[PDB]
Amino acid sequence: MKLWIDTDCGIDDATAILICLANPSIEIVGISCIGGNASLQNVIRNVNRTLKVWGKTDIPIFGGCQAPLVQPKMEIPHIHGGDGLGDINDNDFGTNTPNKLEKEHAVNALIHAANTIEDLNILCLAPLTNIAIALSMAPEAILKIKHFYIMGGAENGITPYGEFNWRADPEAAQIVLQTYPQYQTTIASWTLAVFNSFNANDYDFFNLDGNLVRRFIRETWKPIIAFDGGRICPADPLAAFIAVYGDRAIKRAERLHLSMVLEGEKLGMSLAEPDEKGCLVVKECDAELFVKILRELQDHQ
Amino acid sequence: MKLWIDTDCGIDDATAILICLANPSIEIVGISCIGGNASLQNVIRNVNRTLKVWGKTDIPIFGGCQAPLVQPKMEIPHIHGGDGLGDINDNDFGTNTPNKLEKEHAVNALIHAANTIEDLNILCLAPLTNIAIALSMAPEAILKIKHFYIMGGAENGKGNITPYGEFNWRADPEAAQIVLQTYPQYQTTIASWTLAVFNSFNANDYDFFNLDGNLVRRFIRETWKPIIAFDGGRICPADPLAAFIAVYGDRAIKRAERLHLSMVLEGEKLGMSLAEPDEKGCLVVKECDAELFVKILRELQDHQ
Amino acid sequence: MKLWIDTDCGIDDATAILICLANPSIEIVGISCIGGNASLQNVIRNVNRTLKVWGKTDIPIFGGCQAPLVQPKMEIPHIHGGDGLGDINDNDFGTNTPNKLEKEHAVNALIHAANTIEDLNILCLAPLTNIAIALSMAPEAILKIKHFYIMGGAENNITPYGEFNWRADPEAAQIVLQTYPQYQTTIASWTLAVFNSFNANDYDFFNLDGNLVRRFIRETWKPIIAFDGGRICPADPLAAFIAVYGDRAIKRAERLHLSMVLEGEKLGMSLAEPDEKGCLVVKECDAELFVKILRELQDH
Amino acid sequence: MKLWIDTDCGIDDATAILICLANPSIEIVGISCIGGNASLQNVIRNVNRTLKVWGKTDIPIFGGCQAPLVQPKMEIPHIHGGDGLGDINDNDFGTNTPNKLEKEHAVNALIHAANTIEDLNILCLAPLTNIAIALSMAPEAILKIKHFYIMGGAENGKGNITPYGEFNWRADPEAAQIVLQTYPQYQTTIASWTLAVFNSFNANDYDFFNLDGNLVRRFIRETWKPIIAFDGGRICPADPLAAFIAVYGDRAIKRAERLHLSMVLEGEKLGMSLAEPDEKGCLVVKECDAELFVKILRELQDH
Ligand SMILES: O=c1[nH]cnc2c([C@@H]3N[C@H](CO)[C@@H](O)[C@H]3O)c[nH]c12
Ligand SMILES: O=c1[nH]cnc2c([C@@H]3N[C@H](CO)[C@@H](O)[C@H]3O)c[nH]c12
Ligand SMILES: [Ca+2]
Ligand SMILES: [Ca+2]
Ligand SMILES: [Ca+2]
Ligand SMILES: [Ca+2]
Repeated sequence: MKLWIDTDCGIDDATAILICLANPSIEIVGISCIGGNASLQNVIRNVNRTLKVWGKTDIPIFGGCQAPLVQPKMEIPHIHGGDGLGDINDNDFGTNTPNKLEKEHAVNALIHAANTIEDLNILCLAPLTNIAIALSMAPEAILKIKHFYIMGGAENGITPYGEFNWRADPEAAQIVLQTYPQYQTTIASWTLAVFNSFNANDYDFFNLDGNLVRRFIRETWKPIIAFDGGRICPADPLAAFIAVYGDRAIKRAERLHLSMVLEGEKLGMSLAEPDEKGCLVVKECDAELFVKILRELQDHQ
Repeated sequence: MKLWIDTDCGIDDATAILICLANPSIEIVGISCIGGNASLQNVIRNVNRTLKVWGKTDIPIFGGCQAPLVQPKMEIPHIHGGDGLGDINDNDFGTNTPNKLEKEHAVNALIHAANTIEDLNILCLAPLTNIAIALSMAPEAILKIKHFYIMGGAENGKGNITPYGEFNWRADPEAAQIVLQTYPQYQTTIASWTLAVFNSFNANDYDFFNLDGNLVRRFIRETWKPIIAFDGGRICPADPLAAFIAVYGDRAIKRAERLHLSMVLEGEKLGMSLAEPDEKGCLVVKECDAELFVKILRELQDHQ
Repeated sequence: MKLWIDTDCGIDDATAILICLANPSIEIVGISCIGGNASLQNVIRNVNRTLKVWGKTDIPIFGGCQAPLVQPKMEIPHIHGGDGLGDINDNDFGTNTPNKLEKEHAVNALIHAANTIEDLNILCLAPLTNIAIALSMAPEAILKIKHFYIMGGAENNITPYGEFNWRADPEAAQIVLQTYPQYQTTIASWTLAVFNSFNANDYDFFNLDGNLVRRFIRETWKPIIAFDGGRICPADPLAAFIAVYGDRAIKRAERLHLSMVLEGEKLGMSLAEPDEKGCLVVKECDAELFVKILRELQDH
Repeated sequence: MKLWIDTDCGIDDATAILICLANPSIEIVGISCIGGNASLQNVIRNVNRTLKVWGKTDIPIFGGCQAPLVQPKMEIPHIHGGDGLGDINDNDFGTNTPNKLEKEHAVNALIHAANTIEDLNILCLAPLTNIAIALSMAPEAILKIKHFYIMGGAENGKGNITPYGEFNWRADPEAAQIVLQTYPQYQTTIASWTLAVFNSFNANDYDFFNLDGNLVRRFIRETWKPIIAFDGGRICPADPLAAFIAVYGDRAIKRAERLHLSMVLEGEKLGMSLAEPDEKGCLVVKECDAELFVKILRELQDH
């Protein structure tokens, strides 16, 4: 499976990228970077940290846009750390090295990849700002992409509070949801993250040592575990888990047509509607396989 | 003055491009196209028709985006004609020739120009689509642009396409909001629909859009004919007034205000430009030198 | 208890102010305003909004300085919406009315109050600028104040990032900490708030309706809950909770001497050192009494 | 010219204040006091002496802040004497009389003067604590001030109290940085410590600081006697040069470089003025008309 990754690489993005790196069936052809919550300069550095912590370093990193399309970024008190990646120490990992960054804008490089790579998939882990612009510049190119895997949205389960990716750039989410075919789109929603939430203190796979990747997992997740009683709502790792393992990862899903509310009190929320040609919105995951996948990426290779 | 022009080349767009074509102190470095008055393909041919009629086809034309940012499209063939240029006949002008269209997308073309052309200015005569996309991709690039001259909005709150919204900013309000909160409004000069109505002309007391004797006079007469009838004999030279201000600078303005502009992005007033006084906002032209304006429109039509 | 409140009234300021209005043992004798979460002008409006929704507008409101002492802007400008109070609609709350401002500067007013009010306590929910200036012009007046309750600093294992008040003006914080007696100071730290936070998907006390105050709390906190994964980090409300309810609110604290790092890579941080003549740094709170106090002020 | 003076009146302040008093086109509308060369309490006493010696005590005097904003009062090897004015005897000058001191704090009186007096200029001869605090409280008010004249700093990197940094800006660096980054540096002239050592006379080649015949010459002679003895008999008239520029305009200035100044509020070298070229920065006087300087220094001592 060929896969492009779009990320605002915070803590859970890095574990999601690591899930893809840990499966030999996955060839990551490029990683695009978008700002917003975490600054774009910080995202590019954190993608570099993740790839350097892993073995393979032959993946081009592209910087995209610096802000949502139109909505304000809404300043963020990053309690987990200012660098957007748990405030880890580069000297503890051997990643105090120059960051790699391609010259091409992420929008154009994504378009070229879409034009020149057959059976290209994309895993989107961030606000869809980069994707919406590429669909605007060249809808013919992005429509060649085989399938879309997106972390975003909150459908009715009650609809939990706190969905981030689409609320951060609702116009971009609408551009994606109105242009790329929803039938070819698979959603790992914030409702799914909240539904498969667990306490990391009941496990040990976020608190291991013995290799660099294990230390990375433990140190990046450390502040999230501390400040929230151990509770974890896995969003991006679940989206990578679904993109990488397919129906093996899915227990139940619902076909739903999705739209963004761009006006009024419900601005930035989503409308969902049963529709066999709509998004595949995953409802239940193989959680036993998910935590097994989380441990395996930290095994000695 | 090096100038970039972004147009949905309708009838008044083309007359604005002739104003810039007619002044030798103006260098048009490239023309970006966007849907609006008509569809993007019609705009591209309309610009080609305009350049061919004038006779200086050495200006690159770039195809922009195919739709607004988020809004559905808003073609008005009952105003600018089915082809966006008054449904003229190409045999009346000798423009039955292939159209020039460069390979590079207008957004990437404009970003490049802002990066390699010094003291670049832009004249924006159409919905804020190509420009907003380019400010999102490369703000550091587009902020290199010396000044922004934009036809759009209405500080009165009196629109055309809606009671509250001017067409270009109502056709893509998010794009209009993107420009107004990203490019420095202090380096931005606005020729609104307010200005277009205030400095409007009665086409049966003024005949400068009704001459023959040369190709330019025929082009201007035939293109403006359907829109003059649609307006009731009235001419609201919105785009030509914006080019007038960009080309002729201070001596084109009679009264202007410094106003911070912001878009109404929802509700029945979608597309409305709110205005409030601010010495760091946009120079919103209130009165143009109508006398010098008609003068330069006649001079580009003279046989000499 | 007579209480002065120094605030940059963002969203959690307004709820902290409501905790003081809801307790009959508390007499708010004056509210000073400083920039921070919002501009000084926006802070004055938001205090006016909070007092009007409650209904006890008989409180003087003074405007302070317009910037931190030495630092340039704010490390986190425009944090609680464009208006500083979650961009609420005045027409929904009936607060589109003339706002009250007093005309003496907030510094001179705090100096006057500390010189004329016996047993005056002060609650500081914002960057230490108004206080540092008044301490620099009349320390004789400010030291008469009975006790200081300050939201700020992050002490500690693990230290949560993002502390605003002392990072926004580290000189003002150091002025206060080395001039007003720390033994008469009680701290609700950013560490305490982070470790005493709630998620809207587990607790509903900021998602109620049925009267004006419940609507004010829900709408103000709404964009915080929406853009922070549901996380409610109630820093200023915890400070007010400690100031108003005292020993009932505190489960554990430590006597620590606090100073500011004013140079180097660690600019804006807080050095803590065990010291029985230092500030009372609250470490644990009665979370159950706190959630009930939040709900109590929202009763019909 | 309407002029407000902020002083830590040591010896060279008093001569500078006398420079302003001597010119009839200058209107001193108020003198604010701050700790520096000596205690605030001595500064208030030392301005009173200076006005009594001249003979015009109709100028209001305001006590300012008791300490720097952030820094400690720090070691003052009392070079201006124990009392701050060369340890002179009031019985020798007829100044054994009550002092005058206004009720208002200097910060509030400065704010009020800025809001109610047209075309007010300020002359700063001391650590800038009062001005920064008034800038903190009312930028609206202090920006109505036409021009700032400030003795302080050293754009050459050669201070006095520290090898880097001049006394007035080393004594309160945060306040000096507040003034620079809030009051427009283009409306600011600087008599630097570069300037005080540059235009520095040896006292044994002039007699303008060793005269009698009237009370003003005795005051000047007795107050400068200690400061002259410290140096190699040299005269680095820091304060008086600043007053000379503020009063006598362009003819006071010979060569002047527009430079943007900023403060090092950190590190082993603490309290120095970072100098860089800036057309919109301070007007740092580099050379003063020394001949005209000595003549007005003599004339103020006339009968
Ligand atoms: O009556 C009109 N209604 C809508 N659009 C236009 C235009 C076009 N829209 C813009 C004016 O709003 C201008 O660029 C012009 O090309 C002219 N007249 C009208
Ligand atoms: O040797 C000195 N060391 C420290 N301060 C001064 C001063 C005082 N400090 C300022 C010059 O540094 C000036 O205003 C003056 O009043 C003169 N000479 C010295
Ligand atoms: Ca993410
Ligand atoms: Ca047009
Ligand atoms: Ca606050
Ligand atoms: Ca002095």
